Amino acid sequence: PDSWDKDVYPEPPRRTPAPAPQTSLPNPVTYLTKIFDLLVDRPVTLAREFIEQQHAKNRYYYYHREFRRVPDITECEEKDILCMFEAEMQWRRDYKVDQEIVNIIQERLKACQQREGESYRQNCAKELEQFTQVSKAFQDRYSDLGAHYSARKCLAKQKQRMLAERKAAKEAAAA
Amino acid sequence: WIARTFYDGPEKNYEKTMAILQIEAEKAELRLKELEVRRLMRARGDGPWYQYPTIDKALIDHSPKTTPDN
Ligand SMILES: CCCCCCCCCCCCCCCCC[C@@H](O)O[C@H](CO[C@H](O)CCCCCCCCCCCCCCC)COP(=O)(O)OCC[N+](C)(C)C
Repeated sequence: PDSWDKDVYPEPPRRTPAPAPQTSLPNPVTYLTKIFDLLVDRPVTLAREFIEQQHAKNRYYYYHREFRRVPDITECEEKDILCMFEAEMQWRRDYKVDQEIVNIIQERLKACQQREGESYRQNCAKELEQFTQVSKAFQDRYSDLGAHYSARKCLAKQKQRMLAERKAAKEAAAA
Repeated sequence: WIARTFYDGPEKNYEKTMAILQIEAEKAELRLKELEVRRLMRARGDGPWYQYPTIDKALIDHSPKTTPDN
C-alpha cells in the first residue's frame, strides 16, 4: 500500500513457509479461514468498492505547508525583539520535528522487537544502535532546559558544552 | 469547513504578534528612557522639568535711592 513511504518504515521481505500436510486428516483452520473469507471479507470488500467509487466521483486535494528559513537566535541582536520572535518560532518548529524523528525511530524499534520473535536480542541490534544515537542527540539538544524553555537556553547549553569540549580537547592535545 | 468558516490563516496571527511585540518593546524602551531623563533633570535642573521658581528681576527698582551707595 502506497499510503506510507517504505524507505522511512523498512520491513523485511516477509518470507513465509508453505503448507506441508503430513496427514490426510482435514484441519479446521483452513475451513474456518475459507468460511471467514466468504462470510466477512467479501461483503466488506464490496462495501469498500462502493465507498471508493463514491469518493472517486468527488476528488479534491489538500496540500502540505512549506516554511521558509529565517535567521536563528545566533544571528539576532541582543534586544531586537522581531528577529528573536522569528528565531523562537523557527526553533519551536524544529523542536517538534525532532520529537517526531525520535518517535519514528522508536516505532521502528518497537516493530523490530515484536517482529523478530525470540531472536530480538540479536536481530534488532541495528535498530537499538540507531535509537541510541538519536536519543543521545536529542538528549544533548533539549534535555534539562526546563518548563520555560526557549532558543536562548538551548543556545547557552550548547555554548557551555562547546566550551567544555574545547577545554578538554586542548588539555588532551598538550599532554 | 470549520477553518474556512470560523478561523484565519497562521500569517494573520504571526504578523499581529510581530506588531504587538514591536509596540510593547518600544513602550518598555520609552519607560526606561523616561526614568533616566527624570533622574538627570532632577539632579541637574537644566531641563524644562523640576524648574523651581526664583525672584523676578523685573521687581527691582533701578533709580537713585536717596543715598549714592544704594
Ligand atoms: C455535522 C457537523 C459537525 C460539526 C458541528 C459544528 C457546529 C458548531 C457549533 C458550535 C460552534 C461554536 C462557535 C465557534 C466560533 C464562534 C465564535 C467565533 O469564533 O465565530 C464568530 C462567527 O460566529 C458565527 O457567525 C455564529 C456562530 C453561532 C453558532 C450558534 C449555533 C447554535 C445555535 C442554536 C440556536 C437554536 C435555535 C433557537 C431555538 C429557540 C466569528 O467568526 P468570524 O470572525 O466571522 O470568522 C471569519 C473567518 N474568516 C476570517 C476566515 C472569514
